[PDB]
Amino acid sequence: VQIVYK
Amino acid sequence: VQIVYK
Amino acid sequence: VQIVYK
Amino acid sequence: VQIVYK
Repeated sequence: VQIVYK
Repeated sequence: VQIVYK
Repeated sequence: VQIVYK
Repeated sequence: VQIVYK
């Protein structure tokens, strides 16, 4: 589970 | 579980 | 983002 | 981001 908001 | 807000 | 493992 | 392991 890898979640990136950018 | 890796979560990044940027 | 709703992730469920069961 | 809701993550549940069960």
